[PDB]
Amino acid sequence: CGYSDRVQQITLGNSTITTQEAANAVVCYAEWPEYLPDVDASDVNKTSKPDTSVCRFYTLDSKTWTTGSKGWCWKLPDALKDMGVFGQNMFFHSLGRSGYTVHVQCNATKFHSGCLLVVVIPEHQLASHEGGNVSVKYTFTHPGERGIDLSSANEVGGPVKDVLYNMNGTLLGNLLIFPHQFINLRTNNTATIVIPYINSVPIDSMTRHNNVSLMVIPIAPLTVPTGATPSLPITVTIAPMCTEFSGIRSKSIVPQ
Amino acid sequence: CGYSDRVQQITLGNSTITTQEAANAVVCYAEWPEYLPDVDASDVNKTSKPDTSVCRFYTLDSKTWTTGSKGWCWKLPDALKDMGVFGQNMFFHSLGRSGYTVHVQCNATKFHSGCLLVVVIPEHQLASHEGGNVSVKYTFTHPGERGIDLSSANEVGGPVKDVLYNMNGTLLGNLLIFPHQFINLRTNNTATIVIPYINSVPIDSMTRHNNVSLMVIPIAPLTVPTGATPSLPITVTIAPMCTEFSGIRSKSIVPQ
Amino acid sequence: EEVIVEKTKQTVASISSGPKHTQKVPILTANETGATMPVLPSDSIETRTTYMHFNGSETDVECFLGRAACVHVTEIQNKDATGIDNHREAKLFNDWKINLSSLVQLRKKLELFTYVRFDSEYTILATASQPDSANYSSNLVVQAMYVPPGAPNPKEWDDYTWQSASNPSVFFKVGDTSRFSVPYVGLASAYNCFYDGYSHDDAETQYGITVLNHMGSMAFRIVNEHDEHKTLVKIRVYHRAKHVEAWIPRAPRALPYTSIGRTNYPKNTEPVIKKRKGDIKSY
Amino acid sequence: EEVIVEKTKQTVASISSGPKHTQKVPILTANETGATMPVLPSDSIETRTTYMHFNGSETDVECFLGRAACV
Amino acid sequence: SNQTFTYINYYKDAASTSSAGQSLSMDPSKFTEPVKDLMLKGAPALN
Amino acid sequence: SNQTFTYINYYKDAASTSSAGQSLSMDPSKFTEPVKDLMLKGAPALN
Amino acid sequence: TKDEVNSYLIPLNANRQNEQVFGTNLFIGDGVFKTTLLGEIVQYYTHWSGSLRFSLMYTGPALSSAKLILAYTPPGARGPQDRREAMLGTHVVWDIGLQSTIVMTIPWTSGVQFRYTDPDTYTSAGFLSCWYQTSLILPPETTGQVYLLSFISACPDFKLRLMKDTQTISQTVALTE
RNA sequence: AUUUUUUUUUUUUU
RNA sequence: AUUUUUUUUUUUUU
Repeated sequence: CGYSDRVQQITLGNSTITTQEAANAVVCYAEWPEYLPDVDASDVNKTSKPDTSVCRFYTLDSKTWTTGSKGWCWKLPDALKDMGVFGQNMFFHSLGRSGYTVHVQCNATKFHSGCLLVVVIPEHQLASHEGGNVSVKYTFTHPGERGIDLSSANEVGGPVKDVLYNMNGTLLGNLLIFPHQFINLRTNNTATIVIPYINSVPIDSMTRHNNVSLMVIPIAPLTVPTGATPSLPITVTIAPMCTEFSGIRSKSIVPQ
Repeated sequence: CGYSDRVQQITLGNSTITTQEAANAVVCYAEWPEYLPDVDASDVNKTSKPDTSVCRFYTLDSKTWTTGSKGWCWKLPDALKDMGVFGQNMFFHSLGRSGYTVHVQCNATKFHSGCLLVVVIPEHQLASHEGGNVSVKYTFTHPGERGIDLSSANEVGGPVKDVLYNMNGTLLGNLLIFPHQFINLRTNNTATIVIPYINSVPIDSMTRHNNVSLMVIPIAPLTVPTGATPSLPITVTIAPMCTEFSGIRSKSIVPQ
Repeated sequence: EEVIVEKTKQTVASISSGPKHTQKVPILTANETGATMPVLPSDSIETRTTYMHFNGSETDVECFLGRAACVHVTEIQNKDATGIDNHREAKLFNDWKINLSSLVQLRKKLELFTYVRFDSEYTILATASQPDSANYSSNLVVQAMYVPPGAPNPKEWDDYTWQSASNPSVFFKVGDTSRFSVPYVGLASAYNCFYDGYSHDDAETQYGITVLNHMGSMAFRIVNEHDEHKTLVKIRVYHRAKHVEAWIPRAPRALPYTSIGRTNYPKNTEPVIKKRKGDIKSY
Repeated sequence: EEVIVEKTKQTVASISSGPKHTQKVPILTANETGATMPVLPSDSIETRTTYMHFNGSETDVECFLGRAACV
Repeated sequence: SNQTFTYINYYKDAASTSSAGQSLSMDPSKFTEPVKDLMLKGAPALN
Repeated sequence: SNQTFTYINYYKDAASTSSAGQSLSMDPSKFTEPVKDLMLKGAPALN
Repeated sequence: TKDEVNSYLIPLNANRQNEQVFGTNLFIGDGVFKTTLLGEIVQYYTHWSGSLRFSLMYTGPALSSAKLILAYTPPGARGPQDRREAMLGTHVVWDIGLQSTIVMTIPWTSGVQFRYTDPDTYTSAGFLSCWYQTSLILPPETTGQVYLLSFISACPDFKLRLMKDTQTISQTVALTE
C-alpha cells in the first residue's frame, strides 16, 4: 500500500485530472452511474453511446472568489451544452440520460482561510424573486457554462438570488442532506462528486429539463493573508458519464 | 421463397429505404465494411462509435436530369459534412474512417428511355482544367451535398468538367472497372453500392482527404415521351457504415 | 446503536465501554469528505449496556405520509338555477384540480422528498348549513365525479356530463363521508414534488408546474333540486397516502409557500431563525 | 408485441432488431386484400428489447360496458 | 405477542388494500457515508 | 401478489353474481386477417 | 367546408419535386384522427402508450410511378418544413409499384411511459409528413390528380388505460321512442 | 449483407 | 469506482 486518500487521479476519455490535497470522492446516494437497463426502458429506439467523444472532462469558466462573494449555481446538462460533441448530441437528439463527475478546483496557501460548500441538488427548482405565482423564464434557468452568479442583481423573469434560502425557500444549513463536499483551504483544494442519473422517467429531454444543479457556496468567508490579493479562482470541470442519446432528429432550436 | 431480387429494403438507424425495381446491390470489391481491427491499428486512442446517431441514411439534394445534362460528382465524406451528428463528429475529430451505402433514386415510366452510370471511384483525383502543374483549390474539391455539376462552366482554381475524360484523363467507357451499377429506366429505378473503407492508412483525416467519389453519369440520353416534361429528378441517399472517430479536439476550421 | 442484536434482549442501544488510551481516535473526523461518521457515545465516554426497546416504526415513511389530511375545502349550494348564466360562479357545482400542495402541512411532509409514489385514499366529507331563514334541513345528496384530463368539463349542474358512463363518480349523503381508493396515476414511475424544467423549449412557458404530479380532478354538485330556501354545502377532501415509496431527501422548507407547484416565497418575509435574547454564549 | 413471452420478464413489447438488407419487405402490403398486416416497429427501424408491463384489462368489454350509467 | 387476523382482502385491486407496513430495511449509509473510499472509524480520515 | 377472498356467492342465481373478469382470449386475427389464403409478412401479398 | 368522401383522399400532383404531400401532428385524439376508429376508442381512455401503424395506399394508374418519403418527427423539434428536415427523423422511402401499400409504423419515442389521449404539450407525440422523393410520373394520355388513402391502426404494442367519457357525442334532452 | 442486443467464463492493470 | 478491450458458446428474426 502506502498510497493516499489525498492523491487521486480521474481519467475519462483523453482527459485526466490529478489532485494532491483531495478529501474523498462523493458518490451520490452510494450509486455509480450506469446505462439504462432493458427492464427499466420504455423507448424502443436503439440508443447512441458516443462514449470517448462525450464522456470526458470539460472545463467551465473560472469564478473569482471575493470576500463579498455569495456563491454560484450551475445546471446540468445545461452547463455542458456548448461543449464539443456532447452538446451537439444534446441538441440533435430528443432524449438523453447522463451521469456526471464534477471536480471543483480551488487552491490557496496555508495562510489562507475560507470554506466552500460544493453541493449537487436533484431537481433544484428555483423560486421567482417576486413571489406569488410568478414563474422563472427559460433563459434564466439555462445560463450555460456561465452559470448563475448569486451575488448579482434581481432581474425580471429570473430567479431569486439569496444564497441563504437556496433559491427555493429552504435554509442553507440543511443543504447537507443533498450529496455535498466541502473545500476547506486548510485541508482541501478539490471536491469530487460523482452523480448518477436521477429522474422519475427512464430517459428525458436534455434541453427542457435540468436533472441536477451544482452549487458552490462560500460558507466561511475568504480571508487572505496581509497584503495578498483578495481573490482566489474557482474552476469547475464536469465530465459526462454513461451517456446515452435517443431519438435523433434535426437539432431543435431553444430560446436564444 | 417466392421473394424478388427487385424488392429490397435497407434499414440503417431510424431510416429505411424501400425499392421495388432494383437490380442488385453492389458490394465494392466483394467486401462488407468493418471496424478497424487491432492488428491493423496504429493510433493508440480509443475510437468513438456513435452508430445509431451517425450510421443512418442522409438524403442529398435532388438533381434535374435533362437531355443536355452531363453528370454529377459527389465526394465522400465531403457530401455528408453538414448532415447531423455525423458531420459534427467529422469536424470535432482529427481522424475517422467510414464505409457507405449509396442509394441513387431515379423513377420514370415505361415510355421513358435513358440510362445512368452510377460509379464509385476510390481516390478520384481530379484534373485542373488548365493543364500543366496547376492544382485544384480546396473549395472546388469540397462542394458538399451540392456536389459538382459537370455541365457547369470552367472556373478558376476548379477542376475540369468533361464527363468523357472522367475529370482525370481516362475515358468514360473504362470506368466500369470501378464498382459500378446502371440505372436503366426500362429495368431499374435505383442503384445500391456498398463501400468499405479504402485507404492506404488505417484511419485518416476526414476533412483534408476524400476517400471515394460518387459519379452519376447519363450514358444514354434521356428520352421522355411526347408531351412529357423533359426532366426527371435524381436523388442520392448516403448512409455511413461502421464509422469510427478518433482524436477528439475543438472543431478545426476548414476554408469557407 | 443497531450493530449487534442479542438473544436475551435484542438490539443494544449502547455497548459497555471502558477507558481508552489509544492511537485510534474515532471522534476526529473530516466533514470535508461529505460524510457523517457513525460516532457512538461509547467512543467518547464510558458507557453501560442498554437496549433499544424501540423499532423505529412510526418514522417509517408509510406511517409518516399515511394519515388522512385535508387537501381541499370547496363549497357548493342547492338553490334555484333558473335565471343563472354561470353555474360555476354561482357555485351550483364546483370542481377541483387534484393536488396535495394546497394545505401547507401535508405539503411540507411531502416535499421532504423529491419523488413520491403511492396509491391514494380519498375521503370526502360534506356538511350543510342554512344561513338564511329555513323551515327544515334539506336531505341532500352530493355527487363527486372524478374527471380525468381530456374528459368533457361540466358547464351546468344539470349538464349531460354528470351521467358519467366512463368517469368514476360517487353519490353520498350530506353529513356522511364517501371513501374510495385511487391508484398511482402518474405518467412516470413517481410523482414530482419538484421539477427543474418546462413543458417544452419556450421562452414564455411556465416553470416548475408539470403534469408529472398530475392526479386528475374531481367535480362536485348536489343531485337534489332546489327548495324554498338556500342551503350551503361545504365539502372537505381528505387524502391518505398508502404503499408509499419516497426518494431523495431534501432540505425542509421554512419560508411560507405562495403558490401551487412553485417554490416561491413572499418578499419582505420575516426571519425564520430565532434571534438570541442575548449573545452567543448565552444558554 | 404479444408473440413471445419470456421467463425473466414476460410479454416483450419490442424485440431487439438490427439493420436489414433483404429481399423480404414486411412493410409493403396490399390493403386491397381487406387485411391489416401485423407490422411491428422492428420491421422498419432498429429497436431495443422492451416489455409490456400491461395486460389490456381495462379494455376488456366486461370492464368497458360494466360500470353503472344513468339510463 | 398476538397476531392480527385482518389479512382477507375484499376487493380485486391492489390499490384498494391497506397500508404496506414497516420496511425493516433501514440503510442510512447512502446518505451518511456516500463516499468512494470506505472510511473506517478510528483511522485518520485523510492520508 | 395477494389473492382476493371474495369468492363466496350469497345468492342462488348466476345473474346475481359479480363481473366475470378478463377473458385473456385476445384474438384480433378474425378482424385484422379475415382472408382465405394465409398471408405471411415479408412475402409479397399478391402472386 | 362540409364533410366529404374527398376528405379521405390525399391529392398527389404530377411532375412535382421536393414538395410536401401532407403533414399533421400526432395528437391521435384530435384533428384528423379524431373521427377514426382508433381515435374514437382512444378518447374513451385517458392515457395511451404504444406504437401506431400508419398506412398509405396509392390509387393512380398502373402505368404510373412515384417515390415518396414518409417521415415521423419525434417530439422536441418543430414540424419539418422541407424534405431535408424530415429526412433526419424516422422515415421510410416508398417505391410505388405492384404492391400498392406502404406501412410505416410510428414507433414509441417517448421519455414518459404514457401519453394523454387529450392533447397535452408535455405528452405530445410529434409530427407526421410525406414528401416527394423523386416525383410522380403519369403515363401518356392520362391527366389530372391521383390520390392516396391513409390508414391508421394500433400495433400489438399498444396500451390504453383510465377509462373516461368521450367528447364526440352529446345531448341536451333525453330521447323518446 | 443471417446481423443485432441480453448475459455467462478466460486474458491485459489488482 | 478492480474497469476496459480481445474473442469464444446460448437465446430473439433464418
